[PDB]
Amino acid sequence: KEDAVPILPRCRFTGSEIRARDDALPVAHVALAVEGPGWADPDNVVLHVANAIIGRYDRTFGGGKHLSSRLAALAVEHKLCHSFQTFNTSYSDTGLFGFHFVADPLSIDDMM
Amino acid sequence: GRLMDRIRKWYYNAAGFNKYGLMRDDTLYEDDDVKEALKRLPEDLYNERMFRIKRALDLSLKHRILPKEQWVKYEEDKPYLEPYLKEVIRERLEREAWNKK
Amino acid sequence: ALLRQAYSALFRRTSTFALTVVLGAVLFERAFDQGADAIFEHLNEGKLWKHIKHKYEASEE
Amino acid sequence: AEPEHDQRKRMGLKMLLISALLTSLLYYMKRHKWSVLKSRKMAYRPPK
Ligand SMILES: CCCCCCCCO[C@@H]1O[C@H](CO)[C@@H](O)[C@H](O)[C@H]1O
Repeated sequence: KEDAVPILPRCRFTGSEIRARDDALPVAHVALAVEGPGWADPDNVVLHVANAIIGRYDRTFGGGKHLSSRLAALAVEHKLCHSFQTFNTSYSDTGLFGFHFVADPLSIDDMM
Repeated sequence: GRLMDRIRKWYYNAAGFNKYGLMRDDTLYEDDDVKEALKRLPEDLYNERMFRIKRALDLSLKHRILPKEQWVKYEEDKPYLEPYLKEVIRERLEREAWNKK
Repeated sequence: ALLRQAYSALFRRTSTFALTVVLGAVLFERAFDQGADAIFEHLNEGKLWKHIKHKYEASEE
Repeated sequence: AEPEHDQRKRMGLKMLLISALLTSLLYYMKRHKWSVLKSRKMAYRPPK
């Protein structure tokens, strides 16, 4: 028993949402993700390449409107958000592939 | 004796908004005075009112009500807005009167 | 599993979903009509011209 | 008075079946979509 590594019970993913609303906060945060494959899967390599195409942004990127990331360009052109990031958080048996962004109340919709 | 009180408490239960967890004042039609009154409410009272209402609408879309336990009791119904609303109407009537003179 | 197969083959891609509705309709019509007409005529045996037609159809004068 | 009589009734048969079918189907879809709000749960969490 002492030298056997314990296998953890699997965690069920659920398409769903949780909305914590507080209009008194200056900017809104939104994260959206689908279930990932987990460390061992080779696809994680492709997923990361994918996230690279979309990439990330934040009002201090100098590239501004010329950034190669389409989403980044749009965010700039239309003042869509203060920032956004893609991620591919892995775990043993599962993971989270998604993106998170920070925007002003009135631009959440376009950004999303 | 306690006639008016028997009637009121009766109508109160007959009305039925307490089954949604709403206070009498939560059910007021928001005309001009009521709108001003609401702007004067302290933050906490205002947020509580908001939740009670949001909750009611959700129960309403679900075609459910709260469990009998959670029903607002006649004597525990807090008239949180009546005080403000009366002052707003008092102020308004003053102006109306004064602008006539 | 048909549901999974159906999903993968038909309902996943919007293009195939439309193709399934069209082809689905063409087949549904053909079947549905034949069936309804079938039911209608059974519930009305010997009352329709289709039924009595033979009596005057090349069997008189 | 009404030569359409038989056709009219044959049409009623098809109308009912398609009506029965289409209504059930649309009831499910309406329910499927609303399920999100029907089962929705909320809570009031003030910094109290
Ligand atoms: C709610 C939607 C109801 C649509 C019902 C469509 C059925 C119409 O079906 C009709 O039946 C007649 C009799 O066989 C035929 O003569 C017509 O050509 C046919 O269009």
